[PDB]
Amino acid sequence: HTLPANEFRCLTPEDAAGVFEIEREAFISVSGNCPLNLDEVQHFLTLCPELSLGWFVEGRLVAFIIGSLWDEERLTQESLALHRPRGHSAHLHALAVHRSFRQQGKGSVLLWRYLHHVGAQPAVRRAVLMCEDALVPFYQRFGFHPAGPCAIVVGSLTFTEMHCSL
Ligand SMILES: CC(C)(COP(=O)(O)OP(=O)(O)OC[C@H]1O[C@@H](n2cnc3c(N)ncnc32)[C@H](O)[C@@H]1OP(=O)(O)O)[C@@H](O)C(=O)NCCC(=O)NCCSCC(=O)NCCc1c[nH]c2ccc(Br)cc12
Ligand SMILES: [Mg+2]
Repeated sequence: HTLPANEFRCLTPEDAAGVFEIEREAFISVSGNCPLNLDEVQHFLTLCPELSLGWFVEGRLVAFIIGSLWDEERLTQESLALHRPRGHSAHLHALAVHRSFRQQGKGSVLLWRYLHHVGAQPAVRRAVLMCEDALVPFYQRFGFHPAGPCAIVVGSLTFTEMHCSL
């Protein structure tokens, strides 16, 4: 009978459109490319929805994290489009907050909830992601440790790999 003020839940393929719209402004508008295109988000939201998390305000998505499992120490080009069911690493492919809602704890809150949520599942022993040099200190506030240049290639941008033990 009503839209909740704030709702945190795992995503489903139907949320595919919403997340892509957020990415268009968060990533594409800034680099001409984005972590996951509509098909790649549907993919992960189909095989591993439990590895995703979204914040909805009044029925609209305002923040999300899309992940999958990985089974290797470091991230590689192929990990970009894979889900290793037997992996013990939660690979965060994308983390973004809607333009009109940034700078007010949302990202930090979603990330901590995500960490505990995924860390609830005993199989998952670690969380990994790629990030721009300027966000390294941000992720360190969460227990992540810089782990050198990430091997993954994307246009001309450079990334530092971050590893967090759960
Ligand atoms: C970074 C987030 C998620 C944080 O959300 P917020 O709700 O604003 O965070 P808050 O909890 O309010 O706190 C924000 C803190 O982070 C800092 N911060 C936020 N944005 C930035 C920025 N652009 N530069 C430096 N610091 C920043 C900020 O200063 C603040 O600290 P403060 O308290 O001292 O002011 C938000 O700004 C956002 O959605 N930005 C746009 C998307 C983004 O940058 N996502 C994260 C990237 S790392 C994780 C990730 O998804 N990596 C994939 C890599 C990748 C793959 N393919 C690609 C193609 C293109 C591009 Br480009 C990138 C890729
Ligand atoms: Mg060039």
